[PDB]
Amino acid sequence: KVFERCELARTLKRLGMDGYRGISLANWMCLAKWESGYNTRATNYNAGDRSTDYGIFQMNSRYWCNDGKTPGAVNACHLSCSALLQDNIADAVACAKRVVRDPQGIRAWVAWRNRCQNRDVRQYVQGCGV
Repeated sequence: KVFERCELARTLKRLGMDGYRGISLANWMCLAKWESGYNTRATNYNAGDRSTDYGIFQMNSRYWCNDGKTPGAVNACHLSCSALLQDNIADAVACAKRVVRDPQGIRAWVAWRNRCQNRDVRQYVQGCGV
């Protein structure tokens, strides 16, 4: 499913993401935008290390979910990577919460550093009623 901006914003707020571990909703929106374009079925194979990024937040199979074919991988979210390709984003959100419970926080995603950090991210939630 490809979410429309405000639809996703309202969905994330309902799932308790606003302010989760100090991360504002606008930051989560900026992250989803740059990671997948708000697309839940987005996947990207990293030929250099044989891992794959899955879903709306593009979580890596080496650490967050199990896909079986990734060498020396762990599954911190205790989920099959297939769970991160559903139209319903409940599992992906539960896993995102887990990622930020680590010390790096939102910085765990390099795209957040490049496209969201120290920027005016208000545009991502403007007019959405959140």
